Amino acid sequence: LKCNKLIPIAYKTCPEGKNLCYKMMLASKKMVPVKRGCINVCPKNSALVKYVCCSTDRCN
Amino acid sequence: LKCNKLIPIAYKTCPEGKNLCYKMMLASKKMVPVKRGCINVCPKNSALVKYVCCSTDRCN
Repeated sequence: LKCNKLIPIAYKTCPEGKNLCYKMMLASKKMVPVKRGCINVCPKNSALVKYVCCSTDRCN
Repeated sequence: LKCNKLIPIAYKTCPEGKNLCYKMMLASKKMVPVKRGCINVCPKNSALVKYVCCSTDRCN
């Protein structure tokens, strides 16, 4: 699918096995995103590094 | 992991192998939750049914 990059005015198309989109935010205040892309599996949240996944074109 | 239920005033703890929280919504106009729970993997999005996964207590 199509997934947004850090500055989401741009997006990438995903390699096979990259069936998911995701956000990577730092708890440091309020979820400032620090990574955005295509993922295979939705990553588990750390105390400060949060992941939020979706499967629709440029949703992240 | 603690995940919210359909009516979010409630939440449930998840079994093992069920490491992420998720919201299941209908695309039919406003984005409306039809399911909420604990899950294995983040489910891929259908035309009409989207899913957003997270992993922090009661993030769904």
